[PDB]
Amino acid sequence: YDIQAWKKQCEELLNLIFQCEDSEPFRQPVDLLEYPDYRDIIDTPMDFATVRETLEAGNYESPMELCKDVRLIFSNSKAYTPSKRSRIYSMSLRLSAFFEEHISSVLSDYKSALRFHKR
Ligand SMILES: O=C(NCC1CC1)N1CCN(C(=O)c2ccc(Cl)o2)CC1
Repeated sequence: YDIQAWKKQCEELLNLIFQCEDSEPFRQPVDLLEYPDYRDIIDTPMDFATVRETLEAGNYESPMELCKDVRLIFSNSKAYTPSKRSRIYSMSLRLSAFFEEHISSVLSDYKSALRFHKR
């Protein structure tokens, strides 16, 4: 019922994500010189360095907000991909599975702690 515990849990999950080779395309903002049409398709860029910086700045109130931004990383990859078989997209799907497997307890524990707080 620790309603702050999510933040360090998300820090250590981001650490694992940064160690994963599948995160390499997503660690920093998509390079617009490499992908000159990126902003014609993607309205809101997102990447794991921006998520970590937002967390570390104290600019997430909840792990749901962090989860929305991480899911945006993956939806951007799916929207930008020219193929469901593309390499960088395929890395997104594995990393998404890894993230969802790990974030589920963080969300559950936070929402439980907050329900207890408001009981
Ligand atoms: O340039 C990138 N990464 C920046 C480096 C500094 C970390 N991109 C990753 C996100 N992108 C996609 O999700 C995608 C899907 C299919 C294809 Cl191809 O690209 C665009 C390419």
